[PDB]
Amino acid sequence: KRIYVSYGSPVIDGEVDDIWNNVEWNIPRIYSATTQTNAKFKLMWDDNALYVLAEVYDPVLNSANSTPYQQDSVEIFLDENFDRAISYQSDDLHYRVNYNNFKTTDAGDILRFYTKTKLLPDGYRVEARIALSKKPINGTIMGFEFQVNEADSSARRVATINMFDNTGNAWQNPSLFGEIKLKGRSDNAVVPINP
Ligand SMILES: OC[C@H]1O[C@@H](O[C@@H]2[C@H](O)[C@@H](O)[C@H](O[C@H]3[C@H](O)[C@@H](O)[C@H](O)O[C@@H]3CO)O[C@@H]2CO)[C@H](O)[C@@H](O)[C@@H]1O
Ligand SMILES: [Ca+2]
Ligand SMILES: [Ca+2]
Ligand SMILES: [Ca+2]
Repeated sequence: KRIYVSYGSPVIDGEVDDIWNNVEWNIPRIYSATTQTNAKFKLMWDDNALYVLAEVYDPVLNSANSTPYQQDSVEIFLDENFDRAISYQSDDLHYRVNYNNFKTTDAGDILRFYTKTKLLPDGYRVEARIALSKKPINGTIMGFEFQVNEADSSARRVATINMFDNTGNAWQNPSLFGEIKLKGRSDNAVVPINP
């Protein structure tokens, strides 16, 4: 399916900007197994970047396993050109950040990825920025996926939550991503002061 992404430019600090309250939560509902972990995320875009705000409810946080996706973490996938290829092209991105703000890339330049996390009672928040290589405009469509990895006290992933892919293959197959469509940038972006 498709998420419509509003235009805006948040501050990366792990805190919920005022402007994020003007955008809607996406609730990923594709669970690998039953768990009391759940998550939500908001998206926003500006001329230079896509922004993700994710909150995860997860009573046990673990990142003792040295394999990244075996820690409590979120993963963001982007098919920037909207090629929808079946394997990863040089513009396809797959990033991961754990609840301590440790970042990994499975695909794409990690210098494009900038994140903050915050520990919450019973969970964590991730606020992320991905620098875009193509100037986005109203109507731009990209492929996108969001995933949560749940780990437990044994230091292993026990479940995943996905927005769009129910097959376990987004890490190999961009055609499995959903779509985001960018809207809402005023054309006349010329703004006199007015105190
Ligand atoms: O027969 C089942 C076998 O599964 C193997 O595992 C792999 C592989 O080792 C991992 O690299 C891969 O990891 C990806 C996550 O599944 C995915 O959700 C995320 O987007 O991307 C991760 C980064 O690659 O996971 C699969 C497990 O599903 C086992 O290692 C074998 O022993 C098993 O037989
Ligand atoms: Ca913020
Ligand atoms: Ca692509
Ligand atoms: Ca956990």
